[PDB]
Amino acid sequence: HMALLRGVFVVAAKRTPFGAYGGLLKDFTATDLSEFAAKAALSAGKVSPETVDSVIMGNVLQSSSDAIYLARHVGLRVGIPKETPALTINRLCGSGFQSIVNGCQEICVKEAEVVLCGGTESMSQAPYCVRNVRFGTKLGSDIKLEDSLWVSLTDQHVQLPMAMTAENLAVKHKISREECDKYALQSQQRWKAANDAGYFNDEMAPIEVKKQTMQVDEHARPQTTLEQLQKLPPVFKKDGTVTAGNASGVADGAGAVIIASEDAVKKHNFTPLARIVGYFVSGCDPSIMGIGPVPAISGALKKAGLSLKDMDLVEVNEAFAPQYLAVERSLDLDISKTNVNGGAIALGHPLGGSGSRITAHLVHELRRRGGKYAVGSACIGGGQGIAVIIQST
Amino acid sequence: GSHMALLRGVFVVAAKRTPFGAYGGLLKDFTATDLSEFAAKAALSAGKVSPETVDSVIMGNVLQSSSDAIYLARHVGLRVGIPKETPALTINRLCGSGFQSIVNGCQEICVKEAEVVLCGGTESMSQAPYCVRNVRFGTKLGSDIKLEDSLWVSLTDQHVQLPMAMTAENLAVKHKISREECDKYALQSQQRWKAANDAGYFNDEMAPIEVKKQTMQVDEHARPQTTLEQLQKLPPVFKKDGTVTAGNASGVADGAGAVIIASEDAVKKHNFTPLARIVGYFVSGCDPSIMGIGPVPAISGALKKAGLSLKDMDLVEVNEAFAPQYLAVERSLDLDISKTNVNGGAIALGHPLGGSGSRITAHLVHELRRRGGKYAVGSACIGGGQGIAVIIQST
Ligand SMILES: CC(C)(COP(=O)(O)OP(=O)(O)OC[C@H]1O[C@@H](n2cnc3c(N)ncnc32)[C@H](O)[C@@H]1OP(=O)(O)O)[C@@H](O)C(=O)NCCC(=O)NCCS
Ligand SMILES: CC(C)(COP(=O)(O)OP(=O)(O)OC[C@H]1O[C@@H](n2cnc3c(N)ncnc32)[C@H](O)[C@@H]1OP(=O)(O)O)[C@@H](O)C(=O)NCCC(=O)NCCS
Repeated sequence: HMALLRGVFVVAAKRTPFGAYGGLLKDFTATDLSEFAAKAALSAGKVSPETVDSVIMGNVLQSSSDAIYLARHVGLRVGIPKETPALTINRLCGSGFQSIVNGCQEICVKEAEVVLCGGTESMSQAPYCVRNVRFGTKLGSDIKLEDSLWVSLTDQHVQLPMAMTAENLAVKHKISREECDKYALQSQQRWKAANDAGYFNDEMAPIEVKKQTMQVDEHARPQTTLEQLQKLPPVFKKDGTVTAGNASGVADGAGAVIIASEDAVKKHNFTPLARIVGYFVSGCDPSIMGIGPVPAISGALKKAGLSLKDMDLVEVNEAFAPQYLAVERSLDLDISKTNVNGGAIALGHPLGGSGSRITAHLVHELRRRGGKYAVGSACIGGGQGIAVIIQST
Repeated sequence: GSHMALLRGVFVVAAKRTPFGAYGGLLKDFTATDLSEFAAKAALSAGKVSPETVDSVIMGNVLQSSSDAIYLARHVGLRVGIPKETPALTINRLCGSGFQSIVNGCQEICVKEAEVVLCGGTESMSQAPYCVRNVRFGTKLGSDIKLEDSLWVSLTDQHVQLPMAMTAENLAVKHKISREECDKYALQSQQRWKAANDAGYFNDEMAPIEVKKQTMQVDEHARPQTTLEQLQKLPPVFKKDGTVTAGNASGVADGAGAVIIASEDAVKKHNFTPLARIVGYFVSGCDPSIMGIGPVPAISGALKKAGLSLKDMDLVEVNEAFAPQYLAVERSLDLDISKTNVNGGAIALGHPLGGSGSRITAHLVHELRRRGGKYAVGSACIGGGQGIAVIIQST
């Protein structure tokens, strides 16, 4: 058991609607999206920007001309003082959780009292890259306009597409194509029900788009049927389980979670929505990277002195239906408490943004349900997992 | 109060850095991942640190410059034999990144989430791609689509619309630093690099790399035949009558470093040989328009936390992003020039964005020990308006 050195409280948690690839948010940079979530979080928590001592943003694939400045530009844009530092981190799909981890660490070593911890991705803006042309070409060479997004979805250390790591898990854990499609349908249904009941209202940071207000996830396909899913072809493997219907969507979006020490909550009269009770990051076999949430969630629980049975809500990012199902079977997760309002298959997976959304959703949904504990997690390309546990306040 | 010690003792048990390659030079075919791997392997070997003891891998890298870049820290960890269970994080605090990975490592150690951390920094600027934007979803007849130079556009801070060099010209104006004073500093960096290199002062830190076969173990960008008269003839690159030229700005370069840090408990458990102890560090924001001043609040804050003063520093390093930028820092803190950037810096050997902080730390670790000194502080300005500083103590 290892408790955080200091109490750390979530005092605001907001996330943008998620846009489809080439959809309604395609002309916003990852920096813009992060800005929108951060502004909404500051406003929802009534957190003065002046109070923020550190800015940390998760972002995976640099996708704008100003990308290397992301965290700093977000901080300055939302009125946080110029003296406040700003860090951009990349733990791939875990990035939106990892910014919160880094924030907790800075608070716990007394280097910060209030941290803006976001995650963002614009996958629509991922550039094509022309490599190896600065210093001359050779007649007859095959120069590519390389799709930075598509090539980033293969782990070159094991030469596997992400989807093929998920197929590896389907084989290993005896998960059928049909089971994957049924899970995919359930994510669409659960997203639809949640959306229509208002369960995304508190977390949602609406964005004005070219003028209309976007406040609904664009990728979701609430008219999906099992029959439709059954007809889709496997995309990556003959007779494979992974289709365009049961993989997470490519998407654009961001979130922002503001965390504060107990001292800061008292000093500034913040309203805590949750407490961060623990977290854990683990490496795992890159060839089955999708299993990361298993050691991540187990380790986090162990450090917190809790068990799975104590979790009222579990979130496992829906990178691929078979990937999620392998995690579910390995931990014996209770499906009535896991991804209760849908996930990335329905609303997409903006790489750096998903951890922030999942955390924001857990914070508000845990409170709505009157529950005590929740844990959010994601697998990470390259072979890692991350998990963050919250407790209601 | 202002004083603050690290929660746990954190020791440097290895510190290595690659030779730095020129833009389009000897290391141009190595990815930032490859370069980091070479530094990390060398550090593991020099510290006799078994890869199995490493609990976390943290790498600074600024501009993604290879098709595998988003995986960089993880690939480095796996390539050097660190267990698959060990996590891996890539961070970007721009030019401060190579210091920042060490800061993150210190934090993880101090909250007992790690005992031994591989903290590196790397950049391949030679590999920065051209980017084609806005063509996924159709084009419009008559639009002006660019093969955008990702490196060049990244050297302008779009929040204030200033090239990095122009923020340095802002400092030259503000602090009354002349073109001639800048060129004299630049000459001194070349001279100091040359003397250090020839005396063997980079030997302990150096992680040689086999290139196309020869062993590269000397910084490629350095121009030891530089004279003041040569520098005087160069034109200002960014501003009419400006101070900044190609001769007194840091070079574009490729290179990496690796610093392995360990808790006191790990040093004792594994019988590591500490080279230094991390005493303190600090990161501050500052005005983006004069981002080059970042080392001033960063160094001041770190010293304040550590209960030390500038007079206690046997060595000071301020990354030489631009001569006028460095000189504005020197004048603001009244640095002792006989103890500051003593063996040259980025004007001579170049500035691989993510790699410089790792090299500076590594150099301080070995040079402090060589001098028999007690304390050193390394620092860098950070595009966007930040600064970072790390203070070490000899063991
Ligand atoms: C699988 C993948 C390649 C598909 O991308 P895509 O082809 O642009 O996806 P689309 O939305 O265009 O769907 C393609 C087809 O499936 C159909 N389809 C998808 N979902 C459907 C649904 N729920 N119901 C009915 N049809 C559906 C689409 O309508 C389309 O058919 P059509 O062109 O005949 O109309 C992409 O989503 C992917 O790789 N996602 C995972 C990203 C990832 O790896 N992230 C990191 C995780 S670690
Ligand atoms: C200044 C800068 C644009 C110059 O790029 P560059 O012109 O390709 O650099 P070079 O090495 O080719 O030097 C250009 C010219 O100056 C000359 N030069 C440079 N240093 C010289 C020296 N020490 N003595 C004599 N000539 C020198 C070169 O010989 C060359 O002349 P040439 O055209 O006759 O061959 C580039 O180095 C830069 O932008 N550096 C800073 C990058 C940065 O901002 N990093 C982040 C810091 S915050």
